[PDB]
Formats: sequence, structure tokens, C-alpha cells
Amino acid sequence: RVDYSGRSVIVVGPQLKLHQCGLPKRMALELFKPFLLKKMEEKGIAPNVKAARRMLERQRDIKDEVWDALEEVIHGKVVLLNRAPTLHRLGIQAFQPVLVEGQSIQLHPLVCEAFNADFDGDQMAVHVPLSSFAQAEARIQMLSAHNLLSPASGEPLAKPSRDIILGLYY
Amino acid sequence: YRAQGVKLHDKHIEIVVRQMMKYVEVTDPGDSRLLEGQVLEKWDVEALNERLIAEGKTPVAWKPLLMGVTKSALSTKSWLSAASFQNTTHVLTEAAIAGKKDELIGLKENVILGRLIPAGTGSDFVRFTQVVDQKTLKAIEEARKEA
Amino acid sequence: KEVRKVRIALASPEKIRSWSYGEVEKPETINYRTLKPERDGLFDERIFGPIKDYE
Amino acid sequence: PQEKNSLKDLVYQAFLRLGMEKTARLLDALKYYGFTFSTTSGITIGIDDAVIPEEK
Amino acid sequence: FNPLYVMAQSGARGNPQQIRQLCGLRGLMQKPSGETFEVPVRSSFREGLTVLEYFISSHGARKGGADTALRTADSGYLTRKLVDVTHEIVVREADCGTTNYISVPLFQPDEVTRSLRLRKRADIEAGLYGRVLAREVEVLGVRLEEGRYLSMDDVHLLIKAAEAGEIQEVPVRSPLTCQTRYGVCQKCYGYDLSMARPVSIGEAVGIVAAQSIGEPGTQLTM
Amino acid sequence: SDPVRQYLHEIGQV
Amino acid sequence: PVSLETPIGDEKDSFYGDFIPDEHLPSPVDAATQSLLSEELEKALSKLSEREAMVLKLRKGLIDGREHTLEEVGAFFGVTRERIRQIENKALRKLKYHESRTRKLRDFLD
Amino acid sequence: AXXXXXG
Amino acid sequence: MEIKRFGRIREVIPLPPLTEIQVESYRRALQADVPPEKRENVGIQAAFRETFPIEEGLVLDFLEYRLGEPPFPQDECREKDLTYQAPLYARLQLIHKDTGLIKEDEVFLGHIPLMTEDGSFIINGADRVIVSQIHRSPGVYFTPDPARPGRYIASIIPLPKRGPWIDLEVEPNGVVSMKVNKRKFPLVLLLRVLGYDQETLARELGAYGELVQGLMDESVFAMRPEEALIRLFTLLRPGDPPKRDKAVAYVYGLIADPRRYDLGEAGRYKAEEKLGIRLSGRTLARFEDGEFKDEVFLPTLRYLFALTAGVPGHEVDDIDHLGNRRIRTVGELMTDQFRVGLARLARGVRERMLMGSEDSLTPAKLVNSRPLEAAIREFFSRSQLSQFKDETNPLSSLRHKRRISALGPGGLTRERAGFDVRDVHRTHYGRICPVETPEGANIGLITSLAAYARVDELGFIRTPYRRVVGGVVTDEVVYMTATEEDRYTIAQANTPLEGNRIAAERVVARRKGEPVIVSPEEVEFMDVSPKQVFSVNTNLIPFLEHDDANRALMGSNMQTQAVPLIRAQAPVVMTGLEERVVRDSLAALYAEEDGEVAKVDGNRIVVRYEDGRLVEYPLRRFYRSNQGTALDQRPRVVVGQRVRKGDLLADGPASENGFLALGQNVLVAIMPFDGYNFEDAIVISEELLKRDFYTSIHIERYEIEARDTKLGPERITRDIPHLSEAALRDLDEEGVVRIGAEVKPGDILVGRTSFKGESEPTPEERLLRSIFGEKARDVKDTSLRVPPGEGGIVVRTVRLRRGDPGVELKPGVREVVRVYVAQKRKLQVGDKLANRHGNKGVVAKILPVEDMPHLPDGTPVDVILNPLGVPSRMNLGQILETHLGLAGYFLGQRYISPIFDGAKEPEIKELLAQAFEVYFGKRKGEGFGVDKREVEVLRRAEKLGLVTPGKTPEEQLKELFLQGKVVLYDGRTGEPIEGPIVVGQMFIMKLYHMVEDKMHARSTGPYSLITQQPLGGKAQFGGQRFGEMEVWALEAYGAAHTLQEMLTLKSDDIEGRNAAYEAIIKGEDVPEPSVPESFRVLVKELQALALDVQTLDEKDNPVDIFEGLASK
Amino acid sequence: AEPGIDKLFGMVDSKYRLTVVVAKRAQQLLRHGFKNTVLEPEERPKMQTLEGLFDDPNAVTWAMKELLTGRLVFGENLVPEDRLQKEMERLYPV
DNA sequence: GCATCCGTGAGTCGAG
DNA sequence: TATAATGGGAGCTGTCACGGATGC
Ligand SMILES: [Mg+2]
Ligand SMILES: [Zn+2]
Repeated sequence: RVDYSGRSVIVVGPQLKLHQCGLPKRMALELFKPFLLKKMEEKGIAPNVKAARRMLERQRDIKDEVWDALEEVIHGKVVLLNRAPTLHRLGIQAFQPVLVEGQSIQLHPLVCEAFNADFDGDQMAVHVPLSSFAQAEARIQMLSAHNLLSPASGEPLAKPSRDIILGLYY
Repeated sequence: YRAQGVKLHDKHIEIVVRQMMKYVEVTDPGDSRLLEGQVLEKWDVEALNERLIAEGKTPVAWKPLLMGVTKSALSTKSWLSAASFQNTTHVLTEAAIAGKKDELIGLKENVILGRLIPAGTGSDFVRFTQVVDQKTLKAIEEARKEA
Repeated sequence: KEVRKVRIALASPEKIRSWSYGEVEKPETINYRTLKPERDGLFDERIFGPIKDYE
Repeated sequence: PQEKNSLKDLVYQAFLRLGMEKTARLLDALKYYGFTFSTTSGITIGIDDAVIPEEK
Repeated sequence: FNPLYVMAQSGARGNPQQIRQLCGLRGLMQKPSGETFEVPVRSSFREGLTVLEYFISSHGARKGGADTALRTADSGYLTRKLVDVTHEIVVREADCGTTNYISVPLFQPDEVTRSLRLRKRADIEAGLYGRVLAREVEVLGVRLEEGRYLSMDDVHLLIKAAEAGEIQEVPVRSPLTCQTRYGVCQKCYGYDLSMARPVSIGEAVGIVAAQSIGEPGTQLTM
Repeated sequence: SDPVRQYLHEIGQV
Repeated sequence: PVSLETPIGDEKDSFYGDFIPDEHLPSPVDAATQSLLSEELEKALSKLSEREAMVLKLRKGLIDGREHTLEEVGAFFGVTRERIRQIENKALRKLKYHESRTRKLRDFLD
Repeated sequence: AXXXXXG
Repeated sequence: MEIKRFGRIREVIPLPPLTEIQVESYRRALQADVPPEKRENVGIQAAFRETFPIEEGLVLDFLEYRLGEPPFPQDECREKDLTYQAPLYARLQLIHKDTGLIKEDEVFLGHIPLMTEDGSFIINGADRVIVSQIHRSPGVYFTPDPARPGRYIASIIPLPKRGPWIDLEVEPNGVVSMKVNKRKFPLVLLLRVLGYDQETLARELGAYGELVQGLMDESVFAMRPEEALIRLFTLLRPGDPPKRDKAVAYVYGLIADPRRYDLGEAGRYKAEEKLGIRLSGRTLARFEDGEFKDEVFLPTLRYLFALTAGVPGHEVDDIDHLGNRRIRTVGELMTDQFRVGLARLARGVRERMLMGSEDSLTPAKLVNSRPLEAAIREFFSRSQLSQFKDETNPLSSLRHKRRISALGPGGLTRERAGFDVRDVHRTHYGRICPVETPEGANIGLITSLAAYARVDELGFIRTPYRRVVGGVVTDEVVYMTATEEDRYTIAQANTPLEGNRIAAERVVARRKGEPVIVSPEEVEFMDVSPKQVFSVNTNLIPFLEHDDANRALMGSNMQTQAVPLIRAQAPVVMTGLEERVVRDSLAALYAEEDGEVAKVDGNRIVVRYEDGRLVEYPLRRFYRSNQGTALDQRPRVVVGQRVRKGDLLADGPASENGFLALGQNVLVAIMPFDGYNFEDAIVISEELLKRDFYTSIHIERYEIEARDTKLGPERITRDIPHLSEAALRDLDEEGVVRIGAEVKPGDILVGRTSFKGESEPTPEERLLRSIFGEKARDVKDTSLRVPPGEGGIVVRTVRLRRGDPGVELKPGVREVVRVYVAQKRKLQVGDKLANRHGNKGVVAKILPVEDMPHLPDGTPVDVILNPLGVPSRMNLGQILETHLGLAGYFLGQRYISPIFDGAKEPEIKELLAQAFEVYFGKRKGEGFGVDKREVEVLRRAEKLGLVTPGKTPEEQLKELFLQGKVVLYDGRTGEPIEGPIVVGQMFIMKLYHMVEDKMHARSTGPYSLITQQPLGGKAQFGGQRFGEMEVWALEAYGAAHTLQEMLTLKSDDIEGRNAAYEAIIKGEDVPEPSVPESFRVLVKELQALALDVQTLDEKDNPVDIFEGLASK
Repeated sequence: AEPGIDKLFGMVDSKYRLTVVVAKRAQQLLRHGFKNTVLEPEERPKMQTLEGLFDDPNAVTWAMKELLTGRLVFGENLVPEDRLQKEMERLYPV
């Protein structure tokens, strides 16, 4: 089992670019919590680390600048989304997270086929790669938009299906 | 797989079948310490045979051996891999009696120990790469030009 | 140093005694009142170490 | 008419010739137009759309 | 422009048989034994099945569900067996310099045994695309060199020359012949099929193979 | 096989 | 006592002990807090001369671990116990002013 | 209970 | 609200009491209302009768038993976490045979749990349900030998744990073998012990094909019954001395002893019918006049040989036939545990009878009731068939009470369960539902009793059929077993009838499950109803005949998962069973006799009956179910109302005017929308939230104990160290949050202090203490706080204190406080929705009203479902539902459409026409013509062949409307959708899988004891499991550092994780991992196995990963 | 996709070597607070805040861009490790 | 050489 | 610390899926 990791129900978000995904605000706050303490001390939001953590302990103690600080924390970084069962390497992919209201993780439509996820209640787990090395591996080799072909057959994996095919055919 | 309309490159299938023909059974030990029937890797028996021919000795007569994935997996060299698969007690006794060493060649071993796997960013081929800008590279070039 | 190999072999009774920090003599766990480790028991502090750091 | 196989071959060829950056852009585009058009096209399902042929 | 027809043709949703059940007859049904009822379900779903028709179908339904549930398990097991028996295989060098290779046959013996016939395109693509020629191959006045990574077009051309009877089998670098220890080299392997370029030295081939063989396992019957 | 049965036999010997 | 490997649930996938938190070892938060405490205390003990800072480090045990009496820090520094206690007082007091000013060490008092 | 999620 | 019903099938009988399988079974087992002398020998009475007399000399016999009244009422038991149960007394008498002295006393045996009115139990405060078990019936069976084609195996099976399975076989050497306890020996020997002589076996088995010669052994008759008996004992018991009385005792106990060997009444009956003989009892043989006498063995051998020869009138048995499989209901299962516990009590009795003061012994001194109590408590607590009750809605509970499990004690392990056990057998018809089963690992092993089906006294399931004589259908109904059913030709319920006469020349019928077309002259019986084929859940799916079974399965399953909604509605389209479900589940409250309603309150209703008596009915209000859903009843009558018998008084949860309400009727459009309904995702209107559609109430229970400690007592208090008045604001004088207070994550529900574990303050703390000049407090803050992601309004607190009346807690506990927290949940993004046809999906988008597709008259739709969910799923019922829904929307009506006798397309078209007149002719009167956009759409429809070209706009719009389709305007543009869209009302439910209960995230948190890895689970603030396969995935990307991080810094590398956190909060890059603690654990566990695991460098010199700490 | 990813894959014999280079460079920038950057002020990757455009905090983003400029050198054994460390510490203190 | 016994395996999360 | 007492009980049964080792 591992630290820095969450899970929620997936929901379709077609507004996302291929390399993106919708990560709930509360989820992201708890996942990046140390980075957010650091960025909070890097601005005027808190005196120090412990003051910031005690500040974030209760939900009514949480204000507006903190979400902007969090926005600044996650910039450029990618999370890992994983859907069990993990049958081949594209069961885990890297996305730049985009903070969203609500409690649901928003998945990009094209990658669905590779996760074998629909939206009839499926869930997914989020993992926050920590080091600079980890992040680099994720953004180069593990990014969804970098993996466009099946390591199995060679043919495309992210590719139009359902509504998309329908619209273009029509 | 074709039957079910699954496109799947022969490559992978050949990698596995390759792991299936990994082993051989001696039919005549020749001038070796080996034994008639004793099973070993085709690689190791070819190295021994080349060392024995290089010594002007009799090479080892051996037979190609096919074995299915499970046996072939348990039959690995690295006992840390074999133990974490199946028939743990068997593997572990065999190894402890043999006083076996695991060279941490595979991924499984390193995964268990929590090392950096010998793969991808962890390949000995690429991990030793260095990076430097032209400014620092020239400053260091001046330091090397000094001495 | 860097760990490059891992060996596995039989433990001689002498090796086992070398590892040992003491022989457990009693089939006793912790005292039924003080809830502390018994002497020469499975949870003795005299053998396996202190319960508290540096105490 | 554009369907599954042809769109697949388009994405392959696009990967090959124009790289994964452009193929990503193209994919997101295809996504946008495909969905937006599917919306307005008027595709629905009513019981009469299962047309039993007389031949039967 | 009928919705079912559209969704079917486009590959957006549905196959002929499902559609057939929606409109035509449902079809023949199976007894729990594996035997087939002499009486077919004459109704469509749009018409509405009888009680007895529904009950007759339930057998098949239950059987298929049980097939799913009991399949997932053994497919997983196979995946894990494969992962364990291949895990140590990674692309370790650029070339093992083996002079050995395999010969992918473009023609297979017909079941009539009358002659040899060409193999299916998909199949030849499965054994050729992204492979490296271990010998010089010249057909239709084009020169395919020793060392060349067969792009998809190279394959198609090779099929075209095959139909022209200039070539019956293709010499290629294969893992079955690689002599790289504890792995395979770059040439013997071939294209990193995920990127349609040669495989990067250091890519965990074994795992990827086990996963590629694994994933569709949950689609194969019991 | 069964240690009870065994000891009972060894006792049934004297 | 009850078994730690007492099955929970109708599957083999759960043990009672799998639910039992390990209170003993310190969490990363706790250890980090102790590190920042030691570093902030060193930051506030550098605002004293090395003498008074060293007497405050010997009377509280941030040095050899234990707390020395006034007679031992007075014999070590070569002063009277009244004097060693006096510079302890002025160190404590200067520390109290430093704290009333910067307010850095307030948050650690829980 | 199991499958795509009836129960 | 007119309710129009369709269909021509007249149901001759209503459904039986739906919980009867529970209630009647338990009532039968207890016989609590039966005067002792009138009790039948069944149930616990039979258990007593098998256990007693207890002998060895003293003798303790049994007279009768009695059950007293429960010490606490059900409600009070639910509150105090007590079992609802009745005291059991047994009247016992002790005879000393020699003295003649008789001492008689009533001894207390402990308590037995009582079944509530609705068929469930209360065990330690929690509602529980005993699930019926299906198993192989006892009896004699003949099956084909899979090894030898012309050869057969005989099997004699008794009740579970009532003795061994015995096999008879004809060996390749021709001798007939018996197998008992995995011991193969020649049957001949046993036949000799039974008293059989070579003459009798020769004349009995003679006719057969020399098989009898394999039974011929000279050496066996040479030993007469005594030596043969000792020979067999030596064969079955190696090493055990072959004493005569030991052999007699052993063989008797194994074969003839009704106390150690029992075929059921079922096994006995079936064996009788199969071998064509008559049994004196439930054992294979008897001990009569000093010797052993045969019952079963010879007839069984006779049959086996006959079947092997090919002699006509001998069949193998289908073991999956529902004639050979029976149901153990609550009564039988409980009785089985009771019998075990009684046997243990008897071992105890005999124990105490050997020891003692032998002159003074009362029944009281002899009976220790403890083992009996233990067996009962064990059954009701830890048995596999005893399941925490599903009360999510009333259908959940009912279905749960109607479940059948092939698993459990003496049942199938899922590992042993292949396709044959899980199949729908032909005999399931009318008995066990073919549709309703789980998709996962339990498929076909857990099932549901069919709606008309009843379990008989023998445990076999029986289904009703109407008698038919000379083409005339009687109102006589006969319930048959599958074995019985197999003898007849039975017509389908939908066969046309004029009066009571069969009106078709060709009628569809079954013979042994096989479909066959017959004349009315040959029809012996007829189905009662299509309804009888399916479960209660499946009977709730309208237009079922149009849905593929696989999707029907899902709709069935998901109804169980519906959340009670504050505004819940009955379906626009119903199957007609929606009222009976509410009634039989005891959800709603009903009038007892005719009368006038006296008082009506939110809290209670008072009725005056014709007797003149006032009856007061309390209402259950905002009670928390097992699953946390709100269960409360709301009064449906007003003061002075005249009510007749069985009239509705109050609606329970998920009830609208006595009809089952699992969800909402919403106006749906079936079209794609901008990718927001892609892959089963669902788009909804904000208008649903605005009007509180899909709003449900949920109550959570938090609990905390203050106990005595060695370090001093914990206490519930308002005085909590280092907390502001801000944090204590909503706490009362005693330290408990006030009723009505809003609590959010981090807030204190119950303040608690505990004396600190003895502290070595670190020098940092001593110095910091000197600096702030404040004494470290004696105690610390242990208070109960609201967990992450939870919260709401406090509606109740319970406080139980030691030293208070009625109250005794578990040892060491000073007090227990419970806080109940209620929330109103509005539908949100991520909540799961579904319909009865198996269409399910998560809400992906909530659109403002102006963004929604709307009808030309300005009315926006509620829900947008993707049509792509249809073709591949082949569930067209949802479509028909929608069409009829459309009609119902404009006509203001609801429908009853019975399964397989429904509304049909033509009638729905008529109704749709009517509705068109309402939807349009209104517009024509209001002064508006057809819209331009309508004209454009009409043009496209004409191209689609949807409407006939040349008709007026009105005639064409009517044509579309009759196809169920309408013009729709996009709310964003105002331009019409280019085709006409299907729109109508659909019944959709919100399921219990809610994103609010699911979302979870962790930075750092608790670690496991031995492994030092993060805990699992949301309640424990756990981390996600990164399993073997996720590892394979990372390896395949060759992402080595991310992986190494997962294996070290983010899990069990202690120094690593601490250093990582410290580094991140400092803004420093994370440091290099070191050895994970679980590898260290591996090493130590291998050392304890006497293996030496050594980490070496490349020079083969040891490296210490324990950093010297483990090396002396 | 990451901007210019095709060229980046073009610059190396193995994609993983690209990752190692990018990552090591990112750590060099973090350790030296970006003072060692080869990007000119106009080439600096930016992030939109509420105030206005600011420097992009993401060192990996930076590294990829520098790699994209051609201003970086990479390969095995360009220089002994301690010498590189000490020189970079001399030129840009942290 | 060919029947036969015993011991080891039997997918993934999440919640219990 | 003192009549004499001298061999035990519970099994538990619808799955393979073979794998090797052991036996006429
Ligand atoms: Mg799904
Ligand atoms: Zn090679």
C-alpha cells in the first residue's frame, strides 16, 4: 500500500485535452498537502508549516488564497491514474491534473478504451509521483498523449469510438 | 487469438517460447563435472562447451529441453524470483542447501529488495548519463586546462 | 557499501546461537497485572531489547 | 464515409507522418467535432426503429 | 439513416447478430446440456418473447455469465505465470551479432492440400511489421537491405511481391534466435510497437510481452 | 499416523 | 487475548491485525515537527552569547542528554551557583523577549 | 457482487 | 390520477405471504404457541427427543419444554445492543433405576432468539436474516460411472453430518464394493453381518446377468454373523482391538443408530419411492432381538444390478433436478445447531453423572446449559448463512428473506462449483428465478425464490398449477414438486380461453421441460401466471419480455440498491406487484378493522374501530437502517377519515400511497449530448436538485467508550487541554455536542481526555517548557472527531453511564456515548443512477435549466440518456416504458403493464394519439401555428422515412408523436435538433453507490504493526494498494524511479518516508530511498526458519542492513 | 503531449536516456535555484497567477525547454562527478 | 512400461 | 496425600489439475 494516493468515481470530461484529467479539489489538497504547506509558507498565508497544517485541519478554517496556492503547487506536474484490474501497461497513465469542483475524477474519453473503463460506476486511483525523476519518467514515457499505439499490435489504442465515430460518420 | 479477433504480434509469443526452450538435458558429460540427465541452461552449457573445446577436451553432449512456463519460471537461477512465485518451501530449501547466490539480474529480485530495476531509466545503458550547460562545461574545461 | 548479491544457506546451531540475544526459558508473555514483559519470557526486555527508547 | 477502420488508419498514418504531438491535436479535434455533431444530428432510438422486414 | 443501421455500420455500436435479435428472429437456443432446442425463438425483442421463450434463453444467459466469471480467474493466472517466466528479459544491447534468423512463411498449406495459398493479411502483419531483415531481400526491383526495420508499407509491398510469386518467405531477426544474455538486443527485437520506431535499449520487453499476451485472455472462451 | 493411537498402543504393550 | 490473524470478512483477504495502527514509531509529521523544533530552538539559542546558550543547553540537556545542577555548570564554567543560575535567568528572560517579539516558537506548544 | 456492477 | 391497466390474464390465486418461508419455518420449529402435550415431534421438540434419555445407574429423561416472554421488547433490544430472545426451560426428571427415586425439576437452558413479525432476527442490537440453504436431498441415487461406460455407482446419502456417504460399485474384477469413510471393502461381508445367507442372496439376485456371482464368496458364509462382524471391524479400524461389544457398538452407531444416522423424512420418502420399498425408520438398518436386520442395502443392490443389466424401468438420477435438491429453511438450520448443542450438553451430563455425590443429584446440578447457549450464539453470530440484514429499502429486506444459497456449512465451496451446479435447470421453472443472481463469483450459487413458489414440509420447492379436464380450466389449484410436475402435460398461462374452455386448436405446453404443441384434449394442467416464473424483483420490471435476460438481471439486482428518497414516486409504468411488496414487507401501516381515524400526528395515529376500542399506532420516524438509509413512516390519513379494513394509515420508506417507490419519474430525452453522456455517463437537469428530486436522508452512528485504565480513568468532558472556546462552542456542559448543531470534518462530537502514557520529554520539550513557563498537562485530548469527508446535523445523543439504572456495560467500561448524525444528500456529480431494465450510469454533468434540450412549448427535459447504450445491450423495455411514459405525461395517468401480458404497441399508439391531441390541439387553440424550426425538422423526418410526404405539418407531427418522437430545441442555440428525438417519462432510481461515500485521499497516515505499510480502507485513512500488476505496469514503462518510490519512500521505508516528508515541506528534493522494512521482516522470518539470508557486496563480503542492531 | 516531444525522442539513442537527462537537469536547476539556466529571459517558461505572468516553478518543464534549445551537452563521462558538483557550486552558490 | 497416491495451485480493486 | 478407579474420540464426503513419485 502507498502514501500520497486517493481514489474516486470516474466521470466523463470531454473538455479535457488528451493529456489532462479532472482531479477534485479536496483530493488534490490532501494529495499535495506537503507541497501546499511549503507554498503556504512561501507566501503570507501562514507563518510556518505547523501553522498552515493546523489551519488546514478543520474545514471551516480553509479560505480562498489556499486554493490559488494549490493551483501554483500542481502546475506542470502530472498524476497517475490507475484502474484495476491492470492488465497491460496502459492501465496506468499520466495526466496533468485540473482542479474540479465536486468529488469525482474526470477521465478523458479517448483513453477509456485502454483502461476498459466506462462510467457505470467505475472508480480509479490517483498516485502523486514525488521526485523530479519520478515526475520526468511520468511526463515523458507514461503520459497518455505520448502513448498512442498498442505495445501489443502496433495499431492505435486511443482512437475514436462510440459518439465520435457516430458524429463523423453522420 | 486470431479466432477471437485479437491482433497480437508474434514477437511476444516468441519471447515466451524462448523462455520455454531455455533449458537442456545432458546425454553425455564428456570431460565435464556434469552428469547424465542433469538439466541446465543452454547458455551456461554453451559457455562450458566453448571453454572445454578451448581446452582441447571433450565437449558435453546435450539435448534440447522444452518445459512449460511454470516449471521454467521455478527453474530460474535467481532464487528470490523462484521463491516469490510458487512452491516457496521447495525453492527455498533447494537454494539454502545449494548455498545459492542471487545476482539480482531480474526485475523481481530488485523489486523485492526495493532497488532500482535494471530497466528503463534504470538501465545500465542510460542511467550513467551526465548533463551540463556550455558555461559550466567551459569553466571546467579551463580548470582542466590549468593543471 | 552497495548490496550486489543475496546469499541463502543453512544455519548451524552455532550460527543460531550467535544470532541469539538470549534463551527464552519460560512460556510466559506479559505479567497479568503490570502488563510488562516477564523475565525469560517471549517478550522479555532483557533479551530482545527495551520497550522504551534509551530507557 | 468515415467509420471505425478508416479513422483508425487515419490516426496511424497521422502518427507516422506528423508525430505524436500533432496526432494528439488531431485526436482532440476529432473528439470535439465528433461529439458536437453527434449531438445535433438527431440520433435517437424508438421502438419503431427496430424495423422488422416483411421477408421474415 | 436508421439509427441501428448507422450505429452498426459505423462501428459505433452493435453487430449484425444483436441487430438481428432486435428486428428478425432471436434464433436457436441451447439446452443446459450443450444440446440445442429443435424449437427456435421466433420472436424479436421488439415483438416480445413469450414466457417459455424467455425461460429457454435464460439457460444460455446463465451459461455465458458463468463463463465470464469463471474465465477472469484463469486469464489472470495465465498473466501471472507469463510475467514470472519472462520478467528478467530486457533489451540489453544494440546487437548480439547473431548470424541466425527465422523465416516467416507468407504461404501456408491449404486444408485441401491442393497447393500452398497466401496467408491472411492480418496474420502476416502480426509476424512481419516492425521486424528487421537478417538478409538482403530484393523483389519488384526494390532493395530491402540487411538491417532494415520493416515499416508497414514494407510489409504491404512484401505481400504484393508474394502475390507476384517473387518471394515465399521472409528472413527476419527474431527473439527466438537472439543470443543476448538475460535479454534480447535491439535489432533482434524490432519496433517498439507503441512508438512505431526501433525499441529503446532498456525497455522491459518481457513484462510487455506477458501483458500483451495477457490482456485479451479475458476474451477467450472456456 | 495418529500420536494418540500410537501412545495408546505402546501403553497396551505393558 | 484475541488472535491477530482472526479473519475479518467471508474472504481470505482480511486479518484483524491489518486494521491495527502502529502507535509506537513516529509518523513523518511528528518527526518533521521534532526536526523543526530542534532547528527553531537552535535558531533562538544563537541569539544568546555562547556562554548563556551553553548553560541553557546544559541545564536542560540538549548536550549530553541529561540535566546538570547549578553546582556542575558553575564548576564547569568556573562560576558560583548563584551566578550560573543568574545567567540561566537572563538567558531565559532574553529568550522570553525574543519569543514575545518574533513569535516563532508559539506554534510548537500545541 | 462482481461483473460490471447489477450486484 | 387515473390508473389504466392492461392485459387479459386473470390470476386465479394471489401471491402467498412473501415472508412465509421464514416465518412459518421458525414458528414450526419453536411450536411456542402449541400446548406441550400437543407438540409434533419436529423442531426443537425432536432435538430434545433425540437427546433424551441420557443414561449411565442414573437416568435423566425429558418431559416437555417452555418458552417464556422476552425480557425486552424489540426496539429496546435494538437500542441497548441486546438480542431479542425468549427464555427456554426444560422439564427434566432424574430416575435412579434401582432406588426408584424420582427427582423432577424445571431447568433453565438459556435463551433462544425470537423472529420478528417481518421474518428477521435481532442479534446484539443488529437486525440479521437467516438465509435458506439449498443442498442435495438425502436418499438413494444412481449415477453413471465416468470411468466405466456400462457401469453405474449407487450412492446412499443421509442428512449433513448425520453420518457418512456410502458408495456401491461393481469392480473390474466383478466383485461389488462398498465405500465408507474412504474405505473400499466387499459388500458381501456386510451382507453376512446383516443376517443374509447364500441361499437368500441367490434367490433374490439370481435373475441378473451373473452380477450375483461377483457377490459369491465362500470365505464369507464360513464365518456366520459374529465373525463377519469382527472381520469388518478389523477392516474399518486397524490397530483398534476387535472386541465383540466394540464391533457391535461401532457398526450400530455407524448404520442402525437413529441418534448417529439420519436420512431425513425427505431422504426416507425418496428412498421409499425410488427402491419401491417401505422403511421402518430413518436408518439403513436396525438392531432387533440382539442381531442386525436389513432395511436399505438389499433393495439398493437389487436396483443397482438391475440398472447395470439394462432391465427396463430403472433410470439414473439427475442430481440437479429440483426433485433431488431441497431447501433447509431457518427452522431446520437453527434446529441443527440446537441438536449439536444439546448433544454437547448430554456429554456434559454423563460426565457429571460419573463423578459426584451420587446420592444427591438434582437436574440442576447435572445440567450445564453453557454448550447449548454457545452453539446457538455461534449460529446466530458467526454462521455463513446468518447475514447482516439488508434494509436499504423494503424490497431489499424482502428479497433478502427470499434468498437461497448453495454455500455455507455443508454447502458448496465456490471452488468445487463449476457450470453444472450454477446452471438453470429445467426444474427451476416456476420455482427458482432464472433471472435474479449476482454477476460475480456467486453466480448461480445464490438465487431467489420464485414469486408463487412455496417450500413444502419436506423442503422441496413447489409451484402452483391449474387442473384441466377435457379442455376445461378449473379454479382448482394444485402445488407440485418437480418430480410430480414431470408426469404431466402443462399449458402456458397465455393460451386463449373463452370462459373456462381452451379456445385454441393448438396449445403450447411442456412435458418434462420440453416444449410441445398439443390438442386441448391432452392438456392436464396450466400455468397460473407468467408471474410465477420470476422473483419478486424481476416481477417489478415492466416490458420484461422486451429485455435481454442479462440486462433484466441487472435491473433486478439494482432495485435492491435503491435509496429511499424524500420525494419518492411509484413508477409511471408498473407491473402491478408494487402494492403487495409494500404490504408484505411491513413497510407501511394498515387499518386492522373498519373504523374512524381519531387522531393524526407526525408522531402517531389513533384509530377507533367498530368495537369501540381506541388503538394507537406509533410511527417510526427518521430511524437509521443497517445501511444508514433513513427509515421513517409518514401519515397518509386525516382526522375523522373513515377507513375500512386493510386501508393505508401511514406510508413507510420508499412508499407513495401504498405503492413501492424506488425512485423518481423523470422526463428523459434519448440523444447524445456533447460527450457528457459518453459510455453510459448520464446528464441531468439542475431542476432535479431545485425540486429535491433524488434527495435522500442518511444517518451515521459514531460511538466512543470511556474506560478505566491502569494509568488512570478516561473521561468524557468539556474540559479539553489546549482548545479554544471556538472548538468547544457546540459542546454541552458534559462534553457532548448539542442536538441541532452542524458538525463538519475536524469538529468534536464527544470530548474525551486520557491520562498520558508515561512520557520521557525530549530535551527540546523541557527547554520549550521552561521558555513558555507552562506545566505540561496531566492528560491529553482523545476526543471523537468527525472523520474526513463526513458531517451533518446531530439529531440524537445516547449516554450510558456505569452506576446508572438499567445499565451494565462490558468490564472496564466507565461509559459509552453515541452520537447520531443526519445528512440531506442532493443528487450530485458521481452518484449512480439506474432503471429497471438494467440501464445504469453515473451522473457526469449537471446543466443549468437554460442549457437543456426543451420541447417547443418551453418545457425542458430532466435527463439525457445516450441511445448508444441501447443497441449493444438489447434491453428495449426501457424504450417502451419511455413511450408509454410520454403518453402518461400528457394524459396525467399511470399504467399497470403485467409481465408477458402487457400494453402492446397498438394500445400505446392510441394513448399517444390522445396525448398528441392534448399536447397540440391546445397550442392550436392558444393561437399558434407550426414553428419554422418544426418545419425544418419535418423536412428531415420526411427524408428519414419517418413520416409520409404530403400530409400537413399537424398530421406529420402526429405521425412522429405516434412513433414516440418529438421536435426538440437545443437550449444553447435555439436551433432544433436535426432529427426528431424520442422523449418520455422514465422511472429512474438513485443507487446506494454514492460518490460522497467513496472519494478518499491520503498524504501520510497510519501504518501497520508488523509491515509498517499504510493501512487499507477509507475509515482507517488508508493508502491505495499498489499491487503486483501495477508494478508490472510501471516496469513495462520502464519507469524505475516512480516504482522505487512506491516500493520505498511512500510505504515501508521508515527513514525514507520521514525524510521525504521533511524534504518536501522544506522545499527540498526527496532523498535516496533505503531498504524497505518488510525486506528486513523477510530476513528475520527466514532466520526464524533457520535459514541464513545474507546481503553481500560484489566481493561476496556481508553487508549489514540492520546497521549493527541485530549483531552482538 | 509535451511540446516538441518528437524532436526530444529524436535527440537520443534511447528514450530513457532522454528521461535521465531531463531529470538530472531539473535537479541541477532546483539545487542552484535556476541561476545556472541556459534560457534567456524571453525564453523563460511562464505561469499565469492572479497577479500576472511569473516564472514557471516546474523544473522539468524548464529542463525540457533547455534541451530543446540545443544549449545543453549530454553523454557518458563528460567530467568526474565531484568536479562538476564543486564547479557548479563555485559559479552559482546556494 | 502404466495405474495410482499426495501436496500445491486456482484474477483485480474498493468495503467488511 | 490413601474405599477403588488401568487403551480416545470425531469424522464429514458435487474441483480439479495436474504435477511428480511409488507400485505390480
Ligand atoms: Mg464499468
Ligand atoms: Zn539479438
